[PDB]
Amino acid sequence: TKPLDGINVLDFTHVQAGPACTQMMGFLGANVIKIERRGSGDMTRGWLQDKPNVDSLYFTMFNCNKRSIELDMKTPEGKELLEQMIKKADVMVENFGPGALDRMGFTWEYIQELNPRVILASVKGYAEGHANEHLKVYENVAQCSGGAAATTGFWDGPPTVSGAALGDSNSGMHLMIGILAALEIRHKTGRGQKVAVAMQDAVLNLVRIKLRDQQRLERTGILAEYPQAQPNFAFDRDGNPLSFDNITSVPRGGNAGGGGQPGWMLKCKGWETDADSYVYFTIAANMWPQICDMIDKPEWKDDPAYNTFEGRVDKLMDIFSFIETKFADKDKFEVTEWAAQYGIPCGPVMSMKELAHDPSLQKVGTVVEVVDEIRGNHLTVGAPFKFSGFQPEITRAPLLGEHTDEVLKELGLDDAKIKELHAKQVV
Amino acid sequence: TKPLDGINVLDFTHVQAGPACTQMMGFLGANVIKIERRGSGDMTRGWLQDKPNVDSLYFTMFNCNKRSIELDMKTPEGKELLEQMIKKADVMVENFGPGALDRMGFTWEYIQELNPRVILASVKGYAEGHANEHLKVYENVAQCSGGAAATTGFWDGPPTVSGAALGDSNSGMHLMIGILAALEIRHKTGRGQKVAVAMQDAVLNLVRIKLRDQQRLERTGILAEYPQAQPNFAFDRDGNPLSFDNITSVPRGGNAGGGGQPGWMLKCKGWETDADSYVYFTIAANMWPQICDMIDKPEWKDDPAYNTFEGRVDKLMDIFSFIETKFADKDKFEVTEWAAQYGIPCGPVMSMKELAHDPSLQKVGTVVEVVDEIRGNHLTVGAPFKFSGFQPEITRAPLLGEHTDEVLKELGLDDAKIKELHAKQVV
Ligand SMILES: *SCCNC(=O)CCNC(=O)[C@H](O)C(C)(C)COP(=O)(O)OP(=O)(O)OC[C@H]1O[C@@H](n2cnc3c(N)ncnc32)[C@H](O)[C@@H]1OP(=O)(O)O
Ligand SMILES: *SCCNC(=O)CCNC(=O)[C@H](O)C(C)(C)COP(=O)(O)OP(=O)(O)OC[C@H]1O[C@@H](n2cnc3c(N)ncnc32)[C@H](O)[C@@H]1OP(=O)(O)O
Ligand SMILES: [Cl-]
Ligand SMILES: [Cl-]
Ligand SMILES: [Cl-]
Ligand SMILES: [Mg+2]
Ligand SMILES: [Mg+2]
Repeated sequence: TKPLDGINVLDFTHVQAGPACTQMMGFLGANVIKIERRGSGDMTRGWLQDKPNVDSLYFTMFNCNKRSIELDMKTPEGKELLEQMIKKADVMVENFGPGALDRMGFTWEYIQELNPRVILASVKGYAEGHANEHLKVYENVAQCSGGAAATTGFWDGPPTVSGAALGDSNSGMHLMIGILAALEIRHKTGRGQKVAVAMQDAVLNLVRIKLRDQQRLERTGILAEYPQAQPNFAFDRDGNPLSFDNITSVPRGGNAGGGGQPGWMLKCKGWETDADSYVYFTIAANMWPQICDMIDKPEWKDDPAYNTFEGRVDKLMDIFSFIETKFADKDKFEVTEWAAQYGIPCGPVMSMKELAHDPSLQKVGTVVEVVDEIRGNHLTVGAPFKFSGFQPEITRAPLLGEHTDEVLKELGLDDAKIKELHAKQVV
Repeated sequence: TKPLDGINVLDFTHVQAGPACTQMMGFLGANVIKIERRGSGDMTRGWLQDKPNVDSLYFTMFNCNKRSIELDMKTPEGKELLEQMIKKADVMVENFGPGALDRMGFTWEYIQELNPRVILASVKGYAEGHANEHLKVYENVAQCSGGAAATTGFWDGPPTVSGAALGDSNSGMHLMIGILAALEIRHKTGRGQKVAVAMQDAVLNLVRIKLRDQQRLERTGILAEYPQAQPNFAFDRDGNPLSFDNITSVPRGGNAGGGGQPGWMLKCKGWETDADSYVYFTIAANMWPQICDMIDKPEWKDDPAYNTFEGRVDKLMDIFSFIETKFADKDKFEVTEWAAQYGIPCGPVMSMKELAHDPSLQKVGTVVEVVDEIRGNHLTVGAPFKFSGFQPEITRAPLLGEHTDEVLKELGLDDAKIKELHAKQVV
């Protein structure tokens, strides 16, 4: 019915990457038990709160479909409690620092002894065996490590961070592939495995297209689809010309097409006061006649200076600036509608306000209103994969330690034994 | 044992999103049969070739661990071949336009009729049910649709695309989670499902943090950690101080942290001639005196308006401007090690030439040199998930129609039938 019905997940994860993974597993039916430290819990509970003493949207948008237990794991009685939980678990997920889980006496070797079928899944900054294996890494450092910062932004500006979570959430989704892959192994062998994703590596996987460019750049000396390939277009902050004559590593291309065909971010009406009043407009090679029709340049259809990719290289940025002139009195939706008539790939820059209140995204289950009778309802992002015979049922994030007694009951413990654990301050 | 050994994948995909999913399935041991159009095949083959009449790096880096068959599906004998293949398939993957397989006679109900166990996996632009259900979307258009472009870049510049493939490869990785999930459903129900990932939703999943920020902004009217919330720092195009007074949708924050822990991108030695001579510097609350030890400012530990997040989030660009001054004579690696002495989270902007030839990444199998005896060797990105009981074996991408007869012989067709299919121009 739901993909991960009956999968028990022992969840040690905190902050963004790990919780993203286990929340999505939760959305697909997994039984997720969140192990948190006493008093404070996941640090996201108290970061960027919109209301004092209420769990922040940081926490609640990453921790739906979970239960929370409190546990001091650096105590003898906390360690025997884990062992019982590990024996019930199908998957153990963690994103502590590199040596953290081993130094608690729960090495992969010992975990295998406790439960032969359990999968250990971890997110790290860098892969095991890497020179930076032992480093603690945060979102933007991870983007810098994996090639994304170097290849994002403008030639005359700094390396630029992406607003998308290429380090954290991306690494969590990659780990989900790892976990589900290990579940498929287990069907054959009957044994669990260890799966690990480095944030640097998850970033690199998405920057594969720029490793393509690096090799083209080495082999040929030029990237013809880049703005710097147009003579006399790009300059540094001191007015020096930028060209591929002197470029040996993949440059920042502004709003160039990347893995798509050539494109640019073009202003629409009201761009001076509206930060998101833009479209992205693509010049696909086989759509040049249609573009010529749209912008009333019939003379450009038969001109070899304009009618091939190769002819347009010395003037592509001039072509985009001319096209942009046609959008000066039209908003982004009107431009997108106009382009659609011609079959030209083109779409608006959607603001976060526009996305948060879009009826379509709520219709399809991608933006979801979570019912939270304790904190008030909030929006979250649902499952991005849609299935023919399954619908996620998203439910609110747990309060700290809300299910501690509930899970101890399930472990076999009776009332008196729980009373002792509370008294010893282990839970 | 590899996770997807024995999984037959009937692969119709082209360009990036679809092929990234099936390649990665191939890396995990899947049997990927790439259906390609006679005489031309996947568009990437001729897309920015570095060598005339040799398959491009775009093709080779997205199509390793696959076999190629040429097939004319708009013929009666071709449809008969496809039906035999669909009966052997575990997963069918496509990124055609809406209704393409329907128009070839292969609706879902008919696929189910041929094979009740087969999974049909699709990438699309917008989710089924969306108002933009049929708009064409690729890479940067999808980045614009899902909120990433709006929230990436600078307040006084345009919405900015990520160099990371937030649209294409990210959707492909998300589809891989969907496919593995549908394989888990099948273990219980014994039936195949449809699973689909829309590019917009794949992008939205990674901008969950900005949907958090949009709700915070709506609820409180301000985002305290954003540059626009700092005392006279962000200036609009007209050279006047910015603030959240007229900001109702999540703005662009340049190189800010994007979470609970502030940061900025800082220049290192050689930045005027080396575009990637930078470090990212993160102020994490749990090592603030450590930063004060490195920066040699002991007055800020004692000062209450410097030692806490609430106190420090109005001196913020004043602090980064200061720290950058003493990286003036040091390269990014020297600066990173100098910070690492004090346990500070500081990391270098890695260029693509550094990443392409980094020994560590090749040691861990994240950057892999592919032995390609036909075209000459090339680099690619490997599997970002590392497993304890399994190693991917990456093999070169197929020539067009290289495995046609090999695949036909597996369907059980004789040498007479195969040679007349060539003569009939079906394969
Ligand atoms: S997506 C952005 C975050 N990046 C990652 O997910 C990458 C992996 N995570 C990390 O590198 C670190 O976890 C980061 C996120 C950098 C935070 O660093 P911390 O300073 O918080 O270091 P740890 O997370 O490893 O935690 C420190 C020690 O605390 C112990 N601990 C946690 N929870 C408990 C409980 N419940 N009970 C007892 N101890 C607990 C950890 O074991 C760890 O122990 P050390 O021995 O001190 O390492
Ligand atoms: S990372 C972002 C990357 N950006 C891009 O990819 C932008 C460029 N993309 C494109 O131009 C198109 O998306 C391409 C790659 C050309 C794919 O277009 P389609 O989705 O239409 O796929 P096809 O070109 O392969 O199909 C065209 C029509 O022909 C039918 N068809 C496909 N393959 C075959 C074979 N082997 N045999 C017979 N017929 C085949 C399709 O069903 C399709 O039919 P329509 O009914 O016209 O849709
Ligand atoms: Cl995230
Ligand atoms: Cl495109
Ligand atoms: Cl694609
Ligand atoms: Mg050069
Ligand atoms: Mg006209």
